[PDB]
Amino acid sequence: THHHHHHGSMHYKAQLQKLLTTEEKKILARLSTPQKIQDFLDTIKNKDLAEHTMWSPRAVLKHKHAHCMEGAMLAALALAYHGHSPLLMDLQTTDEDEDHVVALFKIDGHWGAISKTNHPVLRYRDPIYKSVRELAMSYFHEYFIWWTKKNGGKKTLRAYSNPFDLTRYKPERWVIATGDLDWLAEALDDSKHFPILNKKMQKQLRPASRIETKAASLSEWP
Amino acid sequence: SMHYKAQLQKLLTTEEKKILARLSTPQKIQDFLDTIKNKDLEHTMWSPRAVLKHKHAHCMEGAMLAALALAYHGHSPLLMDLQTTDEDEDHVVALFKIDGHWGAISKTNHPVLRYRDPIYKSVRELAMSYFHEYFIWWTKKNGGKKTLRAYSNPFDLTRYKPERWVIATGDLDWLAEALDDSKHFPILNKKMQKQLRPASRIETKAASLSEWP
Ligand SMILES: [Zn+2]
Ligand SMILES: [Zn+2]
Repeated sequence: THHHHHHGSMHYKAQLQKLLTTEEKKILARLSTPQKIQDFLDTIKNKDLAEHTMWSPRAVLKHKHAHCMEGAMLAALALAYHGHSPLLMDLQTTDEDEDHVVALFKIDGHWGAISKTNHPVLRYRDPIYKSVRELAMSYFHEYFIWWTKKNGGKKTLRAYSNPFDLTRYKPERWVIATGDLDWLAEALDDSKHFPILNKKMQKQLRPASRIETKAASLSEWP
Repeated sequence: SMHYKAQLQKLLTTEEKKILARLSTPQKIQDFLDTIKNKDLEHTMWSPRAVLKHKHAHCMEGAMLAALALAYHGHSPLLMDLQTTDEDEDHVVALFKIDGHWGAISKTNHPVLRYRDPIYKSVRELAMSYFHEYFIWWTKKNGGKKTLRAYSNPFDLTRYKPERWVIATGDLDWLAEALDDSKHFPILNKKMQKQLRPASRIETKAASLSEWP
């Protein structure tokens, strides 16, 4: 079976079709499973700033380059195109680290996540997680400072957002935007988050090992 | 707990007790296991005594020592089995709790299936934190296949006379077998298994890195 009953929106899909070129739609039509979407993001070059800005799905399809939220927004678009809600989840760190965004999806009542990253951490999640919490917690141990010895190995994840439904915005605002979508990032950051720790628990945390920081440092793209 | 500790003290040498006395937090225990050389197996199943003597351990050997150290400071000596398909080997950790939250001490040579901080609200939640990083990384044949299938209830070693495992000179294969036979909870059904996606090449490369050469 492949169908489009994932509680997205026929009306919403119609609005998307009005905005997209034939080429864009032909691509999105092929990306009919979460797995196919992740496979597609694997062929996109991970970004650098070798401007460096928060591109729309349109820009990403044109230039075949993406950082995490650019990847997740394209994924959410592709999920919506096949009848899922376009859902983002923010993973919120201390100010020592950058947040990471994934695109949530469900298959047979279980949560998965599509993720664009250059490192072997914060990757795709299979639809096997019984709750958003359970999925989010599967990231905690592998979210740490690996790029400097300053707080080397410190675990930096502090909270996860409720699923963030992009349906609330006019699709023009993000799908095909030419501006900076920093307002969208900001709206995500400002949405309901659930803390993972209290102060006591934070004091318990143990740094990741040297082998872990070395492993995390590996790069998919030069 | 106090009674159990007393029984352990009867069995242990002064040197062994001096070591266990130092390992007074789960974090200190993990730090200690980090100084023990990881194995690379003919196969063994050494007691905590043997492990302290030879300073060498595979995963269950590490977890049994951890459980001992936890018990010496009044925690239950709990193991959790992580059970894979036939394509992979199981992994064992020592569970612990601090302020109502589960953590895990783990002995491994690779940057996966590591220590877990006491932040997980249930055994299930902790176990699920291992799923994505349990995969075939050593061959191209089913490269990246995710192999974890079930986790055990906490396995309390209190059910056995401590003589039987703490200081045993025999093979503790019976203990491994008892663990493997205890209540397990499946993570997938057949439908979910069909959804699984292989880990990426970058992930298998990362998993292949070694702490001990
Ligand atoms: Zn479709
Ligand atoms: Zn954020």
